Amino acid sequence: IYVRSTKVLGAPLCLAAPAKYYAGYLSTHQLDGVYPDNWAPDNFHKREFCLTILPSLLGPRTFLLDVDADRDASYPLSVLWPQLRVLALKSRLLLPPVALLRRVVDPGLKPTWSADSDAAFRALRLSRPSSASKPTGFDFSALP
RNA sequence: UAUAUAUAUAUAUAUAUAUAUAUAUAUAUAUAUAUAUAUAUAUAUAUAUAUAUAUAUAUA
Repeated sequence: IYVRSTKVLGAPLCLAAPAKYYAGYLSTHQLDGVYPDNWAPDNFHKREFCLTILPSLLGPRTFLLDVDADRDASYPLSVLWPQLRVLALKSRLLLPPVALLRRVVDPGLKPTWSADSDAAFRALRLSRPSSASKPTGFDFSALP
């Protein structure tokens, strides 16, 4: 899409032309902000599940994750939480986080077909065998 | 009364000078616009040099 303003929503915003025309018409930080979009695209892959912060029409193949905790007050879309939750509630579309670990998805606890007794379910077994020599030998700000 | 000469005044004509007005041209100054050149600053691109990082190859 071709636009005449920076304040746009829904798609990555990049310059149509080389920077020489926009220079003077725009300033440094403004000219800087579009750089990732100037070469924006990256692929998306067809696995079993895909999480997303982008809302969508709740339906037979779309679910709302319920964590049973207060939202991020600073996160701009937290205001949508009530409307989304009630719509999911009235159609039984909430998913407790534990459901994600099962081989097949179902909203519920203590299902018949699964005893939910596996090392994957036991959160107490926190393990960190892998490594990448990364600068975060530990990130002491992240706490499980 | 007359003639001739000289001086002064007045009128008319012609020439020149000066002042004022109007038109035209040229020169100079000032302002504004446009173009070109040069200098300085900033941004972007390209080339070269130096430094640092990463990857790959070879040696120890």
